[PDB]
Amino acid sequence: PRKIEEIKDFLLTARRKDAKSVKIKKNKDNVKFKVRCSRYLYTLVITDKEKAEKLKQSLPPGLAVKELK
Amino acid sequence: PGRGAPLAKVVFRDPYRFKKRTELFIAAEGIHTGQFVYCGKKAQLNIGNVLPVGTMPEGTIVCCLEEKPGDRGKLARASGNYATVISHNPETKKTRVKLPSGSKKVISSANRAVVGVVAGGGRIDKPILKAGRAYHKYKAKRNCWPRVR
Amino acid sequence: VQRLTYRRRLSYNTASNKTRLSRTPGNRIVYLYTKKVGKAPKSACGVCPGRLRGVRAVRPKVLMRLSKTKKHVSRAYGGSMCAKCVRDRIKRAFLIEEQKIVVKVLKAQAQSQK
Amino acid sequence: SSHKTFRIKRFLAKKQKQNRPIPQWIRMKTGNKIRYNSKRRHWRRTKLGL
Amino acid sequence: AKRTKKVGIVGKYGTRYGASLRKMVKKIEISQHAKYTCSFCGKTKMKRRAVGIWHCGSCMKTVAGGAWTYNTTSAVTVKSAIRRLKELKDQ
RNA sequence: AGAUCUUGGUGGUAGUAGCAAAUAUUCAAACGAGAACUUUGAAGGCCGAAGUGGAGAAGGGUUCCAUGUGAACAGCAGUUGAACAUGGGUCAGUCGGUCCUGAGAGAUGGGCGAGCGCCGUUCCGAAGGGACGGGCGAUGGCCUCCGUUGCCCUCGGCCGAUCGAAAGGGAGUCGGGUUCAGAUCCCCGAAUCCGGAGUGGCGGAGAUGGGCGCCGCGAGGCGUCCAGUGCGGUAACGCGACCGAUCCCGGAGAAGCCGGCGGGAGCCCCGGGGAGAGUUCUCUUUUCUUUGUGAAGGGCAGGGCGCCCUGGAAUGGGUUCGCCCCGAGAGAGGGGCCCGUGCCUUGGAAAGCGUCGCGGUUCCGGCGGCGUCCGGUGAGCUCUCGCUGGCCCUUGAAAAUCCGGGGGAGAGGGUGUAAAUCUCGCGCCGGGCCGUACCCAUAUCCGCAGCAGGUCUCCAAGGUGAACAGCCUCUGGCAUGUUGGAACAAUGUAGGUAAGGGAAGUCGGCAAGCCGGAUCCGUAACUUCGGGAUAAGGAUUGGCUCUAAGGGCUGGGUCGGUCGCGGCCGGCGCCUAGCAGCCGACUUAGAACUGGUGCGGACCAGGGGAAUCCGACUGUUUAAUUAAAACAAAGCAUCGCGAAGGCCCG
RNA sequence: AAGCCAGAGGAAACUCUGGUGGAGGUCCGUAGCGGUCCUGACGUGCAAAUCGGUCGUCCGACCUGGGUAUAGGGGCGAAAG
Ligand SMILES: [Mg+2]
Ligand SMILES: [Mg+2]
Ligand SMILES: [Mg+2]
Ligand SMILES: [Mg+2]
Ligand SMILES: [Mg+2]
Ligand SMILES: [Mg+2]
Ligand SMILES: [Mg+2]
Ligand SMILES: [Mg+2]
Ligand SMILES: [Mg+2]
Ligand SMILES: [Mg+2]
Ligand SMILES: [Mg+2]
Ligand SMILES: [Mg+2]
Ligand SMILES: [Mg+2]
Ligand SMILES: [Mg+2]
Ligand SMILES: [Mg+2]
Ligand SMILES: [Mg+2]
Ligand SMILES: [Mg+2]
Ligand SMILES: [Mg+2]
Ligand SMILES: [Mg+2]
Ligand SMILES: [Mg+2]
Ligand SMILES: [Mg+2]
Ligand SMILES: [Mg+2]
Ligand SMILES: [Mg+2]
Ligand SMILES: [Mg+2]
Ligand SMILES: [Mg+2]
Ligand SMILES: [Mg+2]
Ligand SMILES: [Mg+2]
Ligand SMILES: [Mg+2]
Ligand SMILES: [Mg+2]
Ligand SMILES: [Mg+2]
Ligand SMILES: [Mg+2]
Ligand SMILES: [Mg+2]
Ligand SMILES: [Mg+2]
Ligand SMILES: [Mg+2]
Ligand SMILES: [Mg+2]
Ligand SMILES: [Mg+2]
Ligand SMILES: [Mg+2]
Ligand SMILES: [Mg+2]
Ligand SMILES: [Mg+2]
Ligand SMILES: [Mg+2]
Ligand SMILES: [Mg+2]
Ligand SMILES: [Zn+2]
Ligand SMILES: [Zn+2]
Repeated sequence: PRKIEEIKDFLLTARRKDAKSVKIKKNKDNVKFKVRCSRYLYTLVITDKEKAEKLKQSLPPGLAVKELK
Repeated sequence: PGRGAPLAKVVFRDPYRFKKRTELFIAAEGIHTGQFVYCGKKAQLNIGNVLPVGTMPEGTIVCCLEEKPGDRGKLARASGNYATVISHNPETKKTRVKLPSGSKKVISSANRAVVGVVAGGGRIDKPILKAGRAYHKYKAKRNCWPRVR
Repeated sequence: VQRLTYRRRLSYNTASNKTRLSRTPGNRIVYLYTKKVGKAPKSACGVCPGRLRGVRAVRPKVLMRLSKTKKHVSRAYGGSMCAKCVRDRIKRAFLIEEQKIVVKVLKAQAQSQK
Repeated sequence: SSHKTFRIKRFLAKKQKQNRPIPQWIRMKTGNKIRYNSKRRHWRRTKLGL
Repeated sequence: AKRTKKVGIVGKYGTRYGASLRKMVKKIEISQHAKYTCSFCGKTKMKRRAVGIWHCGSCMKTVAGGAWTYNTTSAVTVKSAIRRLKELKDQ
């Protein structure tokens, strides 16, 4: 697994050809966006909620957007 | 293992191709790592040098003597032992030497030898004191030690 | 307390059968079979006993999948010889060539007389 | 043992296959003279050749 | 305090092997386990590694010496004789 | 009629010997024709972590699992079975084999031999069949240009086939779930190694800057010329790549035994907070159970360094449990590197677990709520890592395999949105063959057998205690070892006690008994001066209540002269015989009180002395009647031998 | 045991005392290995050599698995045919 630090890297990681799906996990303290690529699972951790929602609407289409709750 | 004499790993240069040649000389006492040894007819009289007996003086003593002119060392190889160059005759190219047993041997003047005494000192001075020490001594050599009368 | 079993069919405490204790997310203790401890290179001088610095100490076949930088030092003989003996060899080379020059000049000035 | 070679495993497989009773309809054949499998082997009574 | 009157290093052998044999092996063991002054680096770190092999801890110099002493009197006289014969041979 | 005749059968013995090694069973119920033995529940016990527990190697070969039967077998029985019968079950790139070599085995050449053959393993061989390099060509063909192929030149000693380890070397898989029986193999989820990519998969690097003429208000554009096989740090060395062949050098693989310390983990222990149980005759905020985070990345602690820079030390200093270290560069200050199995983070809570509930899919990886917390300890035990020593007439593998360096033969482009090249990031494809069930032993192996024998390992809790001792207990397991019941004769086998005497017994103190731990004293002759020696001999030992001693962490300010009831400098003061607070193990010594003088209360646990003989000692020996004074041994002495040799095989 | 520290006494040579250290085919004693005595048990045995207690040794000439080598007038033997 790999941990993506900022938001732009997660965006162009999700826009990759081998990105199978993304899973959104809502924890008590943060929200984790996990994109399943060919080799690694890339996790982006968002501490607040408004930015997580903005990322939710800014995810690219044509990709599974599975919610884990 | 099995011998009391230390061995000297000595590296030479190959004269005909780009390579390093490693030898396993019998260490004459006094030689040390990082020392230059010289082997040949024109080598000087120093401890560890190898040079023919015919080029050596009438009282020098030697370490790893050749029995025949051209084989490697064969005589005075055991630790603490040495041979002595007694006499020469330039005609017939012969040199008389004294062996560790005290016998006198006439060899060719082209036989090479190491100057000095072989290291390993008076190893037989120390009493073994223990059947176990004798067992460990001969375990590294061969199956001969516990000797039934 | 919980007692452990080997997870493979090698049942002897050999050098290749070394384990360490691990607590799984299932809250149990298991053996994890460790890898052998690697060694850093020794200096090609063969004199000073310390092992080289700046080189990752791994098993020999692991070096095949390491990058070049992880296996050497940015210096002449880097990753093969130590810095101290490299300096000694530089000085020794220069000084011996200087001595050759000196003896050449000495014989050239000595041959002036028949 | 658990570690075994393919040839040993095949030998044991054949022994397992041929260690079984005779079919019931054999005794109904004309001039059978066979009552039971006299070559039956038990793993604890008699041991295999290997 | 002084722990033994006379046995010294061969007190490890107990009452065994005979007093004369223990006395004979005593000086050899003392010389065997003694640390000699290295003639290359000057430090007192030259000690025996195996029989006939003497290694210095500091300068990492290995020397071929005697079995129980760093050098034997035989070898010392031999070295002096070889030097004398070399200087007699050349002129 | 005989041959201790051969083969087969049958008696008495005789319903006899016997079914007695390792403490132990009891009650109720179910199934069933039938219960001392099966199953379930309750109770009482045992193994007591060096196990009667949990898993393997060899060996076995289906004994494994489910169902059914009650013929024979399980030396009583059986409703049970390792029996019988019918079915089922062993899933791998990353667990092994496979590969490497070891001790060794063994072809070829050669030699011998009547001969099958056997000697030999580098020796009496023309023993390299390979190579990115260059040339000569066939254009085979997307004839640009690189891939084919034949020959020549150059280079090329594993100098020897081959086999040899399921414990040696050897890249890389972990967590959860799942079956009647399989899982590191299946499913789910996270990775990872090796190999391949010719038509080049995507990026990034190489690598894209200066000079001069001009245009242009400046900025910036045009032309030309010249560079450009990366960069930083004094250094140790660092950064994401970082052209490069034959050849050469080096490293890793790759190293004994023992000691003493230190770091880390797991377990153990203590104080709380939860959740569920247990006791409650009285007491007990109590007793018990439980209270996770894999590999692989990133970051940070921590450990180590015989690594670097400044500097130059005697009034020598630093420093360890011990050591040891220093003008060949101490102490001090500042850095660098390695390991990082510890912590945090991605994995990750969605899983797991504990509880409390709710639906049903005859048999749901069902659904939901809550929780999975905070600390402290240590000569503790076990692994592991590291440091530093000791011992050796003992110096404790090899090879596959992988890597670094030296050198610079060559290759690449003419300033292009460029080339050769890339050990950097991501992406694409593949990993074949064989083994895999189970037992691993007082019942799955060998001993004719379910035989008190034998058979190689791993893990390892609480109390007592020096302790992996013995004794008791928890987890786990079992049913007393191929039968039960009733009695309690002799004789036995095993274990105890015995007044008075104390070896009078006997070949002989055989056997048994005495002593025994720890603390404090005190110890002879003799001696090879090391020992003898726990010599001998004596005293004490419980419980309870105290008293002393042996440590670790922080903070010690004289103050608003002021504003980042708080901070920068300073007029602003003397813990300097060290204080104040907090926390913490065990251990030792002393005292009082006290019990019917009993206290190493069980367990554990030397009888001693004076001599003679032999062997010096430690060691070894007649497996199955001799363990010895026999053998060995160090020490001593003698003999042969300088290799065309001594001794020995053939 | 060596090595080391401190104190003290000595003109020196050195000596004495207290610590430290942890050697040894060292001692007691588990496991292991062995097999002394009871001339115990058993002796149509559990066993074609076992069992109980008591014992020897237990850092080394130690114990042990697997792989190898030596084959019958031959091997191998710390030696008892
Ligand atoms: Mg003898
Ligand atoms: Mg292996
Ligand atoms: Mg962890
Ligand atoms: Mg059997
Ligand atoms: Mg008849
Ligand atoms: Mg009867
Ligand atoms: Mg009976
Ligand atoms: Mg018990
Ligand atoms: Mg077991
Ligand atoms: Mg079964
Ligand atoms: Mg029966
Ligand atoms: Mg059957
Ligand atoms: Mg060749
Ligand atoms: Mg092979
Ligand atoms: Mg299973
Ligand atoms: Mg975690
Ligand atoms: Mg310093
Ligand atoms: Mg949960
Ligand atoms: Mg299995
Ligand atoms: Mg048995
Ligand atoms: Mg048989
Ligand atoms: Mg039984
Ligand atoms: Mg009983
Ligand atoms: Mg019974
Ligand atoms: Mg009496
Ligand atoms: Mg009496
Ligand atoms: Mg009498
Ligand atoms: Mg009488
Ligand atoms: Mg007795
Ligand atoms: Mg006595
Ligand atoms: Mg009292
Ligand atoms: Mg004796
Ligand atoms: Mg004697
Ligand atoms: Mg024996
Ligand atoms: Mg006997
Ligand atoms: Mg006997
Ligand atoms: Mg004598
Ligand atoms: Mg001993
Ligand atoms: Mg003993
Ligand atoms: Mg008897
Ligand atoms: Mg006889
Ligand atoms: Zn060096
Ligand atoms: Zn030196």
